[PDB]
Amino acid sequence: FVNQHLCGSHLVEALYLV
Amino acid sequence: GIVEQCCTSICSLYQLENYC
Amino acid sequence: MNNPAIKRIGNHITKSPEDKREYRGLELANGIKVLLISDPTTDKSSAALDVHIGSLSDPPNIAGLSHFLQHMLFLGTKKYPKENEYSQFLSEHAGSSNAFTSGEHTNYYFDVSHEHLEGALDRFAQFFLSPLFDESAKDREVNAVDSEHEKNVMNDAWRLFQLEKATGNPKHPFSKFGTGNKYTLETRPNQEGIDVRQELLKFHSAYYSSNLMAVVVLGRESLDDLTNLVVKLFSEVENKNVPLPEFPEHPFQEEHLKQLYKIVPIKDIRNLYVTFPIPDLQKYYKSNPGHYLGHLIGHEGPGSLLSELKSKGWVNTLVGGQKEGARGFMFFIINVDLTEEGLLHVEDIILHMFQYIQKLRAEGPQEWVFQELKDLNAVAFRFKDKERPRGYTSKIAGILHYYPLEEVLTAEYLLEEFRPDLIEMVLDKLRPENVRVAIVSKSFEGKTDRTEEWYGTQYKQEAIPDEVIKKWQNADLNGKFKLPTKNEFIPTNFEILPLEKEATPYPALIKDTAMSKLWFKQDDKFFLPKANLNFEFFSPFAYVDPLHSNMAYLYLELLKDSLNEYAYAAELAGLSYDLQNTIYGMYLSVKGYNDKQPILLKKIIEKMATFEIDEKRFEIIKEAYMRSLNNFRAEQPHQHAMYYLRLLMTEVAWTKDELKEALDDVTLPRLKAFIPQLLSRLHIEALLHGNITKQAALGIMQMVEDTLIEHAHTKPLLPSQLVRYREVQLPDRGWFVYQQRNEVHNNSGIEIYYQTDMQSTSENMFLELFAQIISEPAFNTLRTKEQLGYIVFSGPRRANGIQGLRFIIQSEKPPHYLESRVEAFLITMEKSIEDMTEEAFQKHIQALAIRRLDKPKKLSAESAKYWGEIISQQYNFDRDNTEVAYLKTLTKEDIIKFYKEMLAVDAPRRHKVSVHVLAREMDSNLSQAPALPQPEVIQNMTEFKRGLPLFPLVKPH
Repeated sequence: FVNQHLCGSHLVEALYLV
Repeated sequence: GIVEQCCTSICSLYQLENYC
Repeated sequence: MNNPAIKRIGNHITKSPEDKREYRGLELANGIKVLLISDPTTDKSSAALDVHIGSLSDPPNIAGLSHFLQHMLFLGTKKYPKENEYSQFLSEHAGSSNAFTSGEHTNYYFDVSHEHLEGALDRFAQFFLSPLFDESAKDREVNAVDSEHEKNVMNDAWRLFQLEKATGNPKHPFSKFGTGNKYTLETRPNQEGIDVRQELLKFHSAYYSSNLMAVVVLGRESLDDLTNLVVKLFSEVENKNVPLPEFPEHPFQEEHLKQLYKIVPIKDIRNLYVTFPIPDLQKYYKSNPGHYLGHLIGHEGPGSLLSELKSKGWVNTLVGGQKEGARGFMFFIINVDLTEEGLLHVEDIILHMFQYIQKLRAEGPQEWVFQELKDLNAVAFRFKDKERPRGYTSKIAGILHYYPLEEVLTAEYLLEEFRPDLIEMVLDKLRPENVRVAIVSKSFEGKTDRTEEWYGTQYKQEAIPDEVIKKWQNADLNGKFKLPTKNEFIPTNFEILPLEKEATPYPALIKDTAMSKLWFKQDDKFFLPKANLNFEFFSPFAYVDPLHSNMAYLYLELLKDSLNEYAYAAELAGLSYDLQNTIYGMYLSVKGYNDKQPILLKKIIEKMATFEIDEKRFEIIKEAYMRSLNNFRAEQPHQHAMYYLRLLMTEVAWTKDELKEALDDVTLPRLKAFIPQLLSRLHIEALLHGNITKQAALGIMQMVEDTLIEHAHTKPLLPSQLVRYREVQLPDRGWFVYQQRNEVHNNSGIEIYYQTDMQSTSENMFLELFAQIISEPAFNTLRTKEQLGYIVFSGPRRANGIQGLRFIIQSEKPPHYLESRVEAFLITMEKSIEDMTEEAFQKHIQALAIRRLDKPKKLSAESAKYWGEIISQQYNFDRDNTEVAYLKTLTKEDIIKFYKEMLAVDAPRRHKVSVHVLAREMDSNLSQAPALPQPEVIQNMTEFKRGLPLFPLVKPH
């Protein structure tokens, strides 16, 4: 399990997946 | 918007799930 | 008196006076920082351990080693050598566990039933004492890591993440590739004579030193008992005195400043990333100059940067603020999405950013702004929601490395120092001469000349022309930019209303009229000055056809877009809202401090009902929506599989394709006409829950109603028009396959659904017990042993009052192969249920029992439970006691025949549908897989549905 920086419409995009 | 928790810092899967 | 094992016990750990949990900080003799948390109410206990090492310390020749190590710690230790002893123990005792690896941390956490802390914790401690790194575990698990990366390869954020690293100093640890894959972790090391088991052993032994560890443990036990527990299991972790890695040199040096990157995305997105290297501000946490600037540059109120960029029609959204690097370096960012016009005005957008920054220089640092941030953080801390233990321990374990024991609870909230010198110091770094600009757009397709190694990302690099720098260095004051003004939404009434004589433990229906059903509960648990107000608005016109569905959506996007300037203050002030179109109409949730909440709500509904669409805004948002519909093609194969099953199994569902098509007929006239029609007839079902009275709830409800009547002439909908959708009823013994291709990703995904029957007490607990029993085994078989992929999921599927068992997997292997492996698994499970002891069977009952009875730790978790009961229209508020009483009645037998009746390959009532999503490229040892029948291949979704019965809907409680 790795993660990244989740900024703006990227956090939105990630929340879908998760 | 101010950089989010998950933006400013690297979140666990757990922290991400907190929003669902 | 003195304990040899403990270097010191800290003083009182500062906490909210609302926090009834108790706390003890210590440092062990070997250097481990510890927080202990005693909560005699908690249902699950929890621990976490954070090692201050991560991928930035990977060997340069084995990218991903510390991530790989993080996977390997779960697969056996000297003291508990069974590969999955850990995860099975957790499973059987209502727990779960995960871990992550960032550049400087590896963070491991679990929870468990409160009665089995010591057992869980002992198993966990072994991770840090003597992992086996089994040779055969290693060859298998490297596939999990490879698959973890495969999934990310075509994600836009991951590619940008690694691209930034690829374009700074390549000698800097920052440019490492943290994830790893099969190549970096197995192939290339084999080629180079590396024994990876030894490298794992070496890295663990070198870096997993007690001095670099922080542990947190949360349990019912006294603080003394917790103390002895932690001493006992962690004193033996060995201290090797590892110096903490530090990166004082910024990976962006001069050759890396004033650079422009033109990047080709996977999705059709248009974004601009502006970044400045800064020093590490972490040590300034008592002032937080970077948050002050983020608040100001990221503001969305009147006067703000965004607000002008948006008026100019160039950007829709903006985030700004400080972003972490590692110890020694950080970044300050400002990122915006781009309209088409925006894409051609990048240069001016950035001038505006610099003008706004110049304005901050001109007005100088503002104590009043600092006070707001400080007050708001003080209030947020005082009234923080009680966290779920697993997140809480994990979080605190990370931050124990950064703050004195006594401040770990408050360090991130309580501001203390006003620092106009730091604010100016950071402001002096936000200058055109140290700027990096990255533009992401499909327009660069074919115009690029570099390729990032790990992800394949296509891009171009260019010096920003000196003349462009200069133009930016001379940014003048722009009269469109003002500092914000006092935030009037800042709450100040925090009184908790006394619990009413007629208060109830579950929501009560306190109003049942043609227009509205009001469920209400005054909070009798949490006692924070907050509330949740949820509303379903029903209208058939939100989803009658694709066109209407597009309009419902665009309407609400326009409305939020139009409230945004005003709503942003409320959101800073802990008052937020969520508004969206659903297949039934609309959903509105307003949450936060209940002090100013009626003002926001009243503003929303009033704007809803008198809405005027700005035309430029309409065109921009319409174009954005089109792209987001297209961008569905780039989602993951397993998301695709889930999506198609949803379409197949629900009575009415419009496809992304149908929505796309219908989108061109959405005109301004057409939308203006839709809104009054949508609002002309409604039914409202609401849950009002929190620090509110019955009278205030009836008041709020009627206010919403009256506003709608006044401005939109709403009338009630007829009881019969309250359509709920049904689920396709599958025939005894059928198997249907629906097959599709993911065009972007080179993995496949499958979802397999064994539909059982309608939800009811007995049917639910049959399915849930079974899912509980097969749950870690499926993970352990389909992933840990067979390594079919990283994503392997199994569990209950519930929709439209119906249910069944589902499997979701994403793999490199073709779906038809995946099927056969799941089927082979299913047989392993029946045999396993026969073979298990009575007592193993009762542990599973007890573990499901604990999972279902776990009490909500905050308001909105309790609201969500009630809301699920309402939107599903089962209204079973006491379901957990009922279903658990019934669960305890069940025997091996029951589950064996349930399985034999509904699930076995030759079951008389098997009802199976499978969605196969093929990998981009596909053209169309092991337990024994049963022979399967010929599936019926679904050719057309509409036909499939037409040709089957539909289930009833579930009766209300």
